Amino acid sequence: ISASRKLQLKTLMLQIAKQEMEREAEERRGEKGRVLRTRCQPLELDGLGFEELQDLCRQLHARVDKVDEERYDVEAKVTKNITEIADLTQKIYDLRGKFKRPTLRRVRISADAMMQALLGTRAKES
Amino acid sequence: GKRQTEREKKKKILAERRKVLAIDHLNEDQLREKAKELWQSIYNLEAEKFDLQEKFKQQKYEINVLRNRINDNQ
Amino acid sequence: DDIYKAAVEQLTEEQKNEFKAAFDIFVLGAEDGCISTKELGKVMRMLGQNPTPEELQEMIDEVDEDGSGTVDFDEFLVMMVRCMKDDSKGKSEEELSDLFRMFDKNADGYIDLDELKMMLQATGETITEDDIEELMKDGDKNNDGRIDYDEFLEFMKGVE
Amino acid sequence: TTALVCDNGSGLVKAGFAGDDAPRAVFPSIVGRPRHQGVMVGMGQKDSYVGDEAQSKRGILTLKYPIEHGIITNWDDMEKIWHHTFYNELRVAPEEHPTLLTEAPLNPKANREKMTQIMFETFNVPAMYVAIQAVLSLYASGRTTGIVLDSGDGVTHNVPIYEGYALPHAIMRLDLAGRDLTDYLMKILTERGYSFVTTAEREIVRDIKEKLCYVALDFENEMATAASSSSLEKSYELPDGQVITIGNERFRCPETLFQPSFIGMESAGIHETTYNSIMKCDIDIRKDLYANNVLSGGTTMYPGIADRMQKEITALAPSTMKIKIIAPPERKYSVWIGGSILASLSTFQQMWISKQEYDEAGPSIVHRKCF
Amino acid sequence: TTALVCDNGSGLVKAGFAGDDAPRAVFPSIVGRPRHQGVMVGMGQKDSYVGDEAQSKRGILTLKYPIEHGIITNWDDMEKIWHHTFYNELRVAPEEHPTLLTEAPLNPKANREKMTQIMFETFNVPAMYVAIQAVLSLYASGRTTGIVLDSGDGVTHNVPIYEGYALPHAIMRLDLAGRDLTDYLMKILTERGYSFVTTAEREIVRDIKEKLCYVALDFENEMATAASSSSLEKSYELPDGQVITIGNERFRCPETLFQPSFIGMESAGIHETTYNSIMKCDIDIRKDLYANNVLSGGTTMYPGIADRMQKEITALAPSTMKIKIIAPPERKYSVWIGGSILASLSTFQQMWISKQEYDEAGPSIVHRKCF
Ligand SMILES: Nc1ncnc2c1ncn2[C@@H]1O[C@H](COP(=O)(O)OP(=O)(O)O)[C@@H](O)[C@H]1O
Ligand SMILES: Nc1ncnc2c1ncn2[C@@H]1O[C@H](COP(=O)(O)OP(=O)(O)O)[C@@H](O)[C@H]1O
Ligand SMILES: [Ca+2]
Ligand SMILES: [Ca+2]
Ligand SMILES: [Ca+2]
Ligand SMILES: [Mg+2]
Ligand SMILES: [Mg+2]
Repeated sequence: ISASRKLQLKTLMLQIAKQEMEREAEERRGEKGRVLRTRCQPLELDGLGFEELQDLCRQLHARVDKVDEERYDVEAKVTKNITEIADLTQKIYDLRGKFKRPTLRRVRISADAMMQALLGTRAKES
Repeated sequence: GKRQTEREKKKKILAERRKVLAIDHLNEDQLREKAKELWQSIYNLEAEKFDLQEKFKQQKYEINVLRNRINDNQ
Repeated sequence: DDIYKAAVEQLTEEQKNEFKAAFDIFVLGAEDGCISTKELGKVMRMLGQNPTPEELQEMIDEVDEDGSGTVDFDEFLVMMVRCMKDDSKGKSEEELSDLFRMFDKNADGYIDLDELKMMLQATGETITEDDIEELMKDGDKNNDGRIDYDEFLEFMKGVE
Repeated sequence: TTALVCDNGSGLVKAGFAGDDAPRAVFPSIVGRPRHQGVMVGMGQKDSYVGDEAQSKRGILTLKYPIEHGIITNWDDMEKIWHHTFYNELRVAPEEHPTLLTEAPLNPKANREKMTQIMFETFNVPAMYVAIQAVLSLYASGRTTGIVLDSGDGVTHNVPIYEGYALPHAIMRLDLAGRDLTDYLMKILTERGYSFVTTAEREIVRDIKEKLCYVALDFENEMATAASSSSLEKSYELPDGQVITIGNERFRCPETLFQPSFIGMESAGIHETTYNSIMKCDIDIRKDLYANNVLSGGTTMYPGIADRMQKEITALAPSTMKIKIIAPPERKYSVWIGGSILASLSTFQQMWISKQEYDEAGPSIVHRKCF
Repeated sequence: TTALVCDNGSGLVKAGFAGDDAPRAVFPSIVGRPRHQGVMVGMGQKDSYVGDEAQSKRGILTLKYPIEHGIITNWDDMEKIWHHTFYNELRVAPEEHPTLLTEAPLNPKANREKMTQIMFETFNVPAMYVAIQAVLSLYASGRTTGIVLDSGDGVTHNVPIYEGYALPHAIMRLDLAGRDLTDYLMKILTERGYSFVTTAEREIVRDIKEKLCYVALDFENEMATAASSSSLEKSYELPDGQVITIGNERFRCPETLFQPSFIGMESAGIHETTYNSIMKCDIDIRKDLYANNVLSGGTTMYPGIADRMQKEITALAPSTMKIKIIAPPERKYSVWIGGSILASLSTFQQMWISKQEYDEAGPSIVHRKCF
């Protein structure tokens, strides 16, 4: 039939996909929160001797330095991936630039104003 | 000095993400507070690493998509 | 225009007679109920305007499914409401790309007919396989069984 | 909001909102004060009719164009033209719309700086950008290479571009254009008895040129044919009767483009300045420029020019290269269509000269990075 | 896993996986930044086109080779070339593949150490090994003795080998190669009127040299013949038309190899440095080296060189010895084929410079036992 019902079907698909993306993102956020809570070792900061407290804090600082190094490495890797995918997008545009520029739609002059002027209030859609 | 820049940046991060720490002149409460600072910093680093993992997954997927599109374009 | 067309579409067929009467009020002398380039030019000149007949025939061909260059009654309504343009920017490119990227469950960089079937089943709206076939035809330009990202944009072109 | 794509030009001001197909309002750029005395009282007689209003009362006015050759010679009149364009032909206050003017290549700096100063102080636009009239005409063709010959009404310029990299050392700007052809036609019409002198009758001669003149494929054969038969003599009715018959003045007026020695100019025709502009380019992009020669501007609308120019260049160029001349039917508004496309781009949205930037560096900002 | 047999070369980078017959991707090693301004917005213009992409946009670039004479003079550009080679021409991440670079004899140490440091730090390969470019060309011929003359595009070197024992005191490295022949051809073409100056037109002169030039069997007779008849004048069509006719420039360009006095170099030709390299060897292996003279490298592809060189050496050598010149049809890729064979050997599998070894001794590990 016409594209009105087909357009309705397409918009329904778009809404369903958006709902699924939002749901998946929320699930990812919850899973990430739980996983992060799992990763970091809980604190045990009671009843510890003063020197024992200092030694434990030093151990925590050493582990913090280790995690800093690891996460800096991961950050550098992700930065390299970002740069490489930016280059890939550049190549994508190179293979898809040229004549593939969408154009605006302004060829139609104002028509509602003329209809109202020449017919009074008989044009109510716009 | 690009590789030297990366090495020095990393070494600074060692002395930057971890400043000069002296746990000897601090009372028990201060030691507990600093230890929790370290703990929460590590937790934040874990969060950032997880974000990086997600971003890397997206980057891989989009890179594959771009490869497919490039192959199609020819 | 198109939004107003869909909104008024929930009324009875007498509104078509009302619009025919309005067009008669404009350019009385109509006899066929279809807007050709002659009548459109005449009514716009009476208004004080002049749209190109190339635009009119392009609008005729865009909705032309049987290739007749003419309009059925509801097709006449569609052509009549095509005289104005409101669908600007076609929703949002980035969100559409995100949705298309989430569509690829197998992450093969394409959307095959099976993924389309699964998504339609997830939608749940009253559909027929004919609608699915039409969607696949409008989406898969090269008929390779998959949807290209450029082909996905073309299929989602002018879509809010 | 939407951007205003104005295009001053010289002879026709073309304007309209960005994102459409054709300019909204196209009207001659002439400002004519009345010259007689005026005896009716209370008739509501204004002191200056601008735009298309002065093409209807031209019988008692002294029309004078405010733009001579690309450059602007009378700033008050140009300001009046801009004010009319904004307020009466588009009816949009400039306080809420970016503007995209156009300027010929190799023009004086002071002209461009004064243009931006006016747009920022008098009309008080949010942001304006000035673009070279040939790059837009290349946008409209949907290409990215090619050498574009934009023969307007003021000045004819020939900008070669490859892969988006303009070649600034190969721009050949020539000051022969439609206005000189109008004057030469008005000068050769006197050989039959018709004398047009008044600045109002220049418009009539322009109409004759537009409706009758055409470019001959071969000049000598046409001169010989028109001197023996009478199959060329086309008649035309003046605004008062007394039809006139144009003989071999038909193809002699636009022939001046290919032989500027007719009006005493030394330089070579538009058929040879294009070849010279190509030969200044590098040796490896000459094939692409040969294959993508683009025509634009109003004066390139003569019937039969896209064949004469191709024949001439094929005569000049090496025999192996293919010579192709792109002549879209929408030639006249090609620059403005390209301007609309450029203003509608997302990547271009941060190149505008924002007002705070002008406040910090003065009008000389236009020559800076924001070109 | 499989090994990556890269071969930097100077003029053409040849790479491919170990165990095949021909390199997978062969492309010029040039990195050219754009030099003009660029007016089209959003065209997606990059800042440096490397490899074979810059041989198609060379009309608006300034190509510059990152390797002058074997040695590497611009490390950033060389890193860019390697990155392109790994990621776009082979599409294999280097984290999972050993690499086998090649290096000319008698090159500066710092070049080799920097090469290994880059390969281990930036690309982070598992293990890399550097091999002399002549031993590989001897591998590809399936011999185990012989004196190989590897006249590349950067540098011509002549390594004699007997029974697998290289003779380090008899390597004669000469810096005349294909690039100097291109420059000399570009310099003698000016004697007819054709002037090539731009760094892009050097590529056109290189194409002329490849397609037309040949080595004369006897120089004086050819000079006399080309000066009387006209049977030698071969024409060639430039990238834009205007065919050119090369006369006795055909065999005068590659004659520079046998008379380096043409370009002002003092040393003796490639016909006499081979004989000198042989005479430095011991008295008992000279017959075998005479009988197994091997040619390799790109520049030894001139039509008629395997006869001129044999005639010259037979003139120099004692009359009893047999002079034989091995000129396989796959001369250009001989070094890379040999590299593939060497990387495919089981006995060689423990000679790689493993990463832990580099971590313990620094980049100076390459001069050590792992050569
Ligand atoms: N159909 C036509 N045939 C011949 N000449 C024309 C035609 N239309 C316009 N011209 C000439 O071109 C001029 C208009 O050129 P135009 O492109 O408007 O200049 P600008 O670049 O200043 O806008 C007029 O002065 C007229 O002489
Ligand atoms: N068919 C040919 N005829 C003559 N000269 C050639 C031919 N092919 C290549 N050359 C010359 O050899 C050079 C390529 O040499 P090559 O062996 O690739 O050097 P490298 O040792 O750096 O790889 C080119 O610059 C060219 O001048
Ligand atoms: Ca129909
Ligand atoms: Ca899929
Ligand atoms: Ca498809
Ligand atoms: Mg113009
Ligand atoms: Mg080599």
